[PDB]
Amino acid sequence: RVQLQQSGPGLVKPSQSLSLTCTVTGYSITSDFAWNWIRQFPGNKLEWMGYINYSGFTSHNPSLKSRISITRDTSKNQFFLQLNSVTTEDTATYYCAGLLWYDGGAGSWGQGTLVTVSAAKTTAPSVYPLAPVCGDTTGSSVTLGCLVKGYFPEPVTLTWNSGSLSSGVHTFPAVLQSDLYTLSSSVTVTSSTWPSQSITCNVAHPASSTKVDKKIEPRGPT
Amino acid sequence: DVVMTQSPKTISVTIGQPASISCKSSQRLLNSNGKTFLNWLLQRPGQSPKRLIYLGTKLDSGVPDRFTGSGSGTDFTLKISRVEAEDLGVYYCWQGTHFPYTFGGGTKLEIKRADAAPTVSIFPPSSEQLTSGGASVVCFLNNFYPKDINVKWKIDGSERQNGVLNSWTDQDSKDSTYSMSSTLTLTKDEYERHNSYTCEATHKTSTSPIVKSFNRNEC
Repeated sequence: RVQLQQSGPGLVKPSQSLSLTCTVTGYSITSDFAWNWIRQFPGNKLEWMGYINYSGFTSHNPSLKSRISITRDTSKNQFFLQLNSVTTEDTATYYCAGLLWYDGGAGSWGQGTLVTVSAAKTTAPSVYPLAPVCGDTTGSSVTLGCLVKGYFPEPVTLTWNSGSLSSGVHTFPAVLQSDLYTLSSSVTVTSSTWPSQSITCNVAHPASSTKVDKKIEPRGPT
Repeated sequence: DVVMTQSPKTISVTIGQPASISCKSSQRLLNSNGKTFLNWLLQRPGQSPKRLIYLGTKLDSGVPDRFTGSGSGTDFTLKISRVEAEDLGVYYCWQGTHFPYTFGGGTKLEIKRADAAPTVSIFPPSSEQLTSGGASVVCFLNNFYPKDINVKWKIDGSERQNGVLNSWTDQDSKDSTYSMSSTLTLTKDEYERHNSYTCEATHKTSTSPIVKSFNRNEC
């Protein structure tokens, strides 16, 4: 039905501004809805930031006092968030959400966009293959992996065989150390299918425009 | 501002059993037109919050009717008639009656299931990383229940704790298990200094740690 999608720079320097766009499809932004911005802190606490409704009237949380501007472009069916004077306390996942003005119904939220407030530099990751040791390949199933190391900021996307391999996958939350993240992912398959059917880790880091497609090679002759 | 208090903080429930959670607001949420702007939302792991209940008692658009909202004034309750594994996640209440609009702190629904030992897997550093001069040893502890687990690393039989970084998944709806990754990071020169590397997992399904090891420069 109505669908919302957030876009905007995912890394902002301290004391500058975050600027986000929500693009609405399947409904006109000049009808029926309040178009909200909501953010979720790393703790998982949610905070209501503000709205602009279908006639252009706005409201925002006094918690943000003076820093927030919410606007729209009806010709593009988009509404926007600007938040100035940011600090690391504004690092959060930012969501756009439409709720019907009349009754608060039909809540529809975008996928959410992470925004990191930091002076640290953008760094592309190294993607390392995790190939199983010989002794652990004689079972009925085998586990392979991928180590994504030393990137900034979040996030990266990781798929297996371009997303055609999705059962038996575990992708772990990234860990931050010294302004770089490391993430890993495991995939488990029937051992007799490997290495006859190859397995490739597909990693993308949109912040550095970098992609790595790493085929996992067995230890031993290849 | 209105404070929304949810209880309990966490709930663990067997599939097919019912679930009830509550939200208490510091102010009445009825408005001057008879409407109560009280919503319930579910956030599944890795997803954005999604609608369940609105107007205090009404099923939101498209939601399974296993969810029931009741209450009025300041005391509200969300009920799930029979819990399914895909119902796991964090449940939030939200009020839109008093400015500024506020959310409850959330209630995490966990699925109770049969105990399960981890599948443990250990991985040496890759050739490519070693040319970098850094060396990460990775151990996965996959699909175990319950969630509490301990990982111990040894190097040439001796426990090692510096350089270890751990990461846990949320509960998995497909099988109600947990998984964990542990990574031991060394300089290439220290890694190239020793021979055996060992990942030890301690979980309630066993009295004996699950142990996985390898020798450097052996397949």
